[PDB]
Amino acid sequence: KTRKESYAIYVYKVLKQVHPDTGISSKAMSIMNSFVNDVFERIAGEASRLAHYNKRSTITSREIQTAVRLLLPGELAKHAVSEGTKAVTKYTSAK
Amino acid sequence: KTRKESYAIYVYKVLKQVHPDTGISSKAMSIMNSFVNDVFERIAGEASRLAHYNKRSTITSREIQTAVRLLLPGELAKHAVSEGTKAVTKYTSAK
Amino acid sequence: PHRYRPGTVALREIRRYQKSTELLIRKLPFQRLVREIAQDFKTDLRFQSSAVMALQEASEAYLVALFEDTNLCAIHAKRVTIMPKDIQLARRIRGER
Amino acid sequence: PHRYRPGTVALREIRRYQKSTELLIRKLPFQRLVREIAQDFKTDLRFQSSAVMALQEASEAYLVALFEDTNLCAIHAKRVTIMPKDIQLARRIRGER
Amino acid sequence: KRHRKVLRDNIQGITKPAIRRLARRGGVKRISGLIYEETRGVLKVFLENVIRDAVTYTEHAKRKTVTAMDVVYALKRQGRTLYGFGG
Amino acid sequence: VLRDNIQGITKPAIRRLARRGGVKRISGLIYEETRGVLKVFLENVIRDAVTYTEHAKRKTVTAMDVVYALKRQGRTLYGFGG
Amino acid sequence: AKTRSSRAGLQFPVGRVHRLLRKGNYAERVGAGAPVYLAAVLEYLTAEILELAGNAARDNKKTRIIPRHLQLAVRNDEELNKLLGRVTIAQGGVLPNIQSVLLPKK
Amino acid sequence: AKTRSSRAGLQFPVGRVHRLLRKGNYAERVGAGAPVYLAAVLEYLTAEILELAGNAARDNKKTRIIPRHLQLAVRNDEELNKLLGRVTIAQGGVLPNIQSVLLPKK
DNA sequence: ATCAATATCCACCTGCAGATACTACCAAAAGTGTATTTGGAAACTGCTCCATCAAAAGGCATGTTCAGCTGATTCAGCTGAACATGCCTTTTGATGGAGCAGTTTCCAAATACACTTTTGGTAGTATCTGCAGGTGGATATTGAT
DNA sequence: ATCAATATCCACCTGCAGATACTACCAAAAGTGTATTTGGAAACTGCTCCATCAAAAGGCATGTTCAGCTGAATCAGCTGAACATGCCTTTTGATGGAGCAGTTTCCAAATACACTTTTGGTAGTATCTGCAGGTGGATATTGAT
Ligand SMILES: [Mn+2]
Ligand SMILES: [Mn+2]
Ligand SMILES: [Mn+2]
Ligand SMILES: [Mn+2]
Ligand SMILES: [Mn+2]
Ligand SMILES: [Mn+2]
Ligand SMILES: [Mn+2]
Ligand SMILES: [Mn+2]
Ligand SMILES: [Mn+2]
Ligand SMILES: [Mn+2]
Ligand SMILES: [Mn+2]
Ligand SMILES: [Mn+2]
Ligand SMILES: [Mn+2]
Ligand SMILES: [Mn+2]
Ligand SMILES: [Mn+2]
Repeated sequence: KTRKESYAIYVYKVLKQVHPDTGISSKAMSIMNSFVNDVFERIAGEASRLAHYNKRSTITSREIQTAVRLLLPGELAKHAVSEGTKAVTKYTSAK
Repeated sequence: KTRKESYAIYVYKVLKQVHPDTGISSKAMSIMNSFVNDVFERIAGEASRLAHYNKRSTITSREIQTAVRLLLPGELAKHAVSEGTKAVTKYTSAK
Repeated sequence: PHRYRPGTVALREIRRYQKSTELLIRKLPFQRLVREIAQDFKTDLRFQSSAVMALQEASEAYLVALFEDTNLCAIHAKRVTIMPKDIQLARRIRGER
Repeated sequence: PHRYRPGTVALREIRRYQKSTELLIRKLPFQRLVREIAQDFKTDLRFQSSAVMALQEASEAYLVALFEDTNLCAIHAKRVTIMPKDIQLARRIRGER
Repeated sequence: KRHRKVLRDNIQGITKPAIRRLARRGGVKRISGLIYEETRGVLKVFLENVIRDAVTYTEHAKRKTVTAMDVVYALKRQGRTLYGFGG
Repeated sequence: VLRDNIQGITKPAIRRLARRGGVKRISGLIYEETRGVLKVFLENVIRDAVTYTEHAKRKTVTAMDVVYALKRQGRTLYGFGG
Repeated sequence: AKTRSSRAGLQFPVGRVHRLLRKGNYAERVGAGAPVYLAAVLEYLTAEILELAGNAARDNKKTRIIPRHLQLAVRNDEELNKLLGRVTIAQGGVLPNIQSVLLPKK
Repeated sequence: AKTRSSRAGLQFPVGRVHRLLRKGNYAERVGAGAPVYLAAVLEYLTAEILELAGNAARDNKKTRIIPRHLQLAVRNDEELNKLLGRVTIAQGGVLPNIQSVLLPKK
């Protein structure tokens, strides 16, 4: 009765943080899920290529970061880059 | 020093089969090499997605074939497919 | 007997459709067209109804966006009436040619 | 005293440049611009010679194709003269705006 | 199986008012009489292109049923990515 | 006799490009419009090439950087590698 | 046992993202930081759109975000618009926009 | 030993194509026929372009294919033009083409 | 119309920048063979949801009328094409050095790999709720006069 | 400007589709811990090939003139918007059954080494040639009268 993952629950958590009294229709959630997969595929792809171009067999947070700068416009790139650095820095000290 | 592979020699061979008296300039050969790289990437790319969509671990000639039908316009697709099928036969039916 | 002038109802319809999101082509006729076209590629096909709805959302967004480009081509010509030359121009510039 | 009419040398020029493939912007001024624009992204950059060439080839192919669309846009408005609003329309429809 | 109706001229199922509505959403105020055939023609090209790639995915998978995903991937291939159907 | 780099893209040069694009007659205002359009074109491409340069930790922008930049802007170029 | 998400301080599933990078055939090897950075970009981006879409919903005196709100949110924002420049949001419709010359009188 | 190119009847290198598929991260596995098939497709298209580009060279009174001839071959062929619709051939120039309304009034 | 200016066509010529033939060599494909793991077709069948249909519900087709838009016509004035050449920017080619790229090295972090715990998905079953679509009924908008 | 048709804007208002809530399960995540391998960063340097600049080259800035193009104004004609009217076609809710998809079993084919032969790329070297420009002279195209 095969299992199908979505980002739904994570989208819902984040929604509660930013608008604690606002809901999301299942269609809007479907679109949110499509958007996360879409962006995921677009960053991983850029990352994939970027690594191939540089003869690297490893995708690291560094390839992810260049991918983010290639893919996102101006101000979203700036913020995504801080958000990502911050999570990795935090992550590094936490084991 | 480090090895730089190119389709140049194999492009030169095919030229001699098709216009034995006609030559090719460097810049033209460089364009032809890009062409071959570009088409490879496009077909391998599409074959990759097909395999993923169908939860398969292998890129087989069947995926190459479908990729070809997705990417090439009608008449170009038709000949490519037959040229491809023909070569997989000749390869099978030879010790 | 009351008469709105030509243009008036049309501006009212623009506001009305620009405000809403429902599909504007009737479902069944669209579904038949999809089946006619598909059958000419391959006989004995079935369709998930969500497949047909996906094609309908895609086609309707494609036509609305084309009509916008077409409107701009007409206005460039200093007309307010869209014509086949306007659509042809928009499609040529877009690379659909 | 001899004088060709307006448009006569223009046509002569169209035919000449459509026959050939050489780059039509002088290399040095193009290069300076490239380096200037690059300076805003990272300081103290050097450029492979072929890298500037690539950018020139790309930029000239782009502008030549844009002028074709621009010219269709002008002609759509029943003019034979290209104007910025023609460039604007082409780019808006190409999806660059 | 016994009999199944013949599909023809379904393009006319895209009526004048339906096309007019679409043009309204796209901001169009005045529509020349010949727009309706042109639009039908354009739509048919659009559909042929998407259905062909969708059906190709279908046959590749060895199904007789065209899925939402078949369509969603055909759209992505043609640079007309669609959100809202699993894709 | 100082002059902006962008103005180094001269009227006759822009005239030639238009000519290859089959343009017969040109309004005076087009030359500036073109320079602006080139500038945006080059900014988008160079921005991406430079990003490829920085990733590779070089100080030289390579043909490949540019080729890859062009490929991802959907403006594939053949003739310089790749 | 703290999830790798909580270690990085994220709602988005770092575990999931790490896995998907491998199954995804992107490179021979995935660095440990990569799914972390990626999951945070993903979370950031979805926060940005939910903020904006939430506002559109409120502006419309609605409590539930529907596809129309995501479309308003994306098309009214220069950067989201360009990022989803080649994307169609089903049941989004378009932005109210009527060209000047089409308006009556003078 | 006999090479797979010769077995296949191909100039294009089946070995290389095979290796490039593995190392290109396209799937965990690559079937034995796939590189044969693909090499053939690549060879075919190379032959089709060279055919037409050779001709364009002949027409222009020349024996050496330059990029100009590659361009002419591509843009005068409906199908090759569509496949390369988003490609720029360096040093290709354009097709000779003037809009009729610009032609001098006879 | 003839006519003269000046562009364009072609046949031939030749130096040289870039094509080419030939040798020597090597690291890294590329192949062949042997030991081993597994992806996915096959063969079966649970069960979701697709084609199909009857009745109900509402949009479409059609023809008449004329408002106002488009396209034709003319025109005057504005604006860009043509014009020729020496100043001055670009092109060319020669030359130190910066940095890309080749090589060696060595460990922080990669994968693998086995038991251990956790959790996201779904399925079964239940109550709750945001808002669509109906309603009437005060507030514009439009167009004739 | 003022009067009257009809669209529009709210506010409230009941049904209800879809959203939200628990309690149970569980396979597959996700984590954990050790054993094992290596990607690529780090540091040293050789030699392309890049920035610079001198001398050499040759394109463009320049202002004037006026041809012919653009945009303004006018307007007849006819196409397309609006609306009335008559009724067909789509939408909706219900149901056997096709085919998708869930689980399990099994081997032809893939991966993984290892060891063996080869080839494509490189580099030094010398040798070759297609064709860009040059020329010279006939012939066509354009614009003047
Ligand atoms: Mn690291
Ligand atoms: Mn032949
Ligand atoms: Mn048919
Ligand atoms: Mn298995
Ligand atoms: Mn009637
Ligand atoms: Mn005058
Ligand atoms: Mn140094
Ligand atoms: Mn749980
Ligand atoms: Mn309501
Ligand atoms: Mn190593
Ligand atoms: Mn005037
Ligand atoms: Mn008239
Ligand atoms: Mn069955
Ligand atoms: Mn050899
Ligand atoms: Mn010549």
